[PDB]
Amino acid sequence: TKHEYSFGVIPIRFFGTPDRSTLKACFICHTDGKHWGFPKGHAEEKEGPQEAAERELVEETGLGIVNFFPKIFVENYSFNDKEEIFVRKEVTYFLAEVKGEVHADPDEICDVQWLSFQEGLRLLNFPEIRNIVTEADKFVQSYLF
Ligand SMILES: Nc1ncnc2c1ncn2[C@@H]1O[C@H](COP(=O)(O)O)[C@@H](O)[C@H]1O
Ligand SMILES: [Cl-]
Ligand SMILES: [Mg+2]
Ligand SMILES: [Mg+2]
Ligand SMILES: [Mg+2]
Repeated sequence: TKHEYSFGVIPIRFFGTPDRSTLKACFICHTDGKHWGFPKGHAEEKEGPQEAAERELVEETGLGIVNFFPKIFVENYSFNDKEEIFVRKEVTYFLAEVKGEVHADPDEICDVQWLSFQEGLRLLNFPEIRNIVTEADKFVQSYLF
C-alpha cells in the first residue's frame, strides 16, 4: 500500500488580447491510460515541488514558463497499479502562463488540445481532476477577469 507524490503544471496561454474568451489551457492525453489531464511527474532527489513541476512540463511538452500564478491546486486519488498494488496518490498542480510550441514526448503524451477550462472539462471523467479544473476556472475569473 504505497504513497505516490507528483507535481505538475496547468499551462495557460492567451490566443489574442487577454480576456475570459481568449484564455486556453494545454490539456494532454496520458499515454499510460489514455485519460486526460495536465503534465505532471515525480520529483528528482532533493528537488523542490516547483522545480519538479517545471522540469516535468519541459520534458513532456517542450513548453517554457513565462510566469507562475500565486496559486496551487491539489488532488488525491487511489488506484491499483500494473502489479495490482494499491496506491494513494497526491498531485500538486502549479498554474503558469507558458510560451513555446508544444512538442509532446510520445512516451508520456499521446494527444494535446488547447481548450478553455469549460471545453476541456468535457474530456475529463475522474471526479478529482474535474474538481481541479472547476477550481482553476473559478480562480482565473476572480484573479484576472
Ligand atoms: N482520479 C482517479 N481515480 C482513480 N484512478 C485514477 C485517477 N486518475 C488516474 N487514475 C489511474 O491511475 C493510474 C495512473 O494515472 P496517472 O497518475 O494520471 O499517471 C492510471 O491507471 C489511471 O487510470
Ligand atoms: Cl505522475
Ligand atoms: Mg508525467
Ligand atoms: Mg514525465
Ligand atoms: Mg519524471
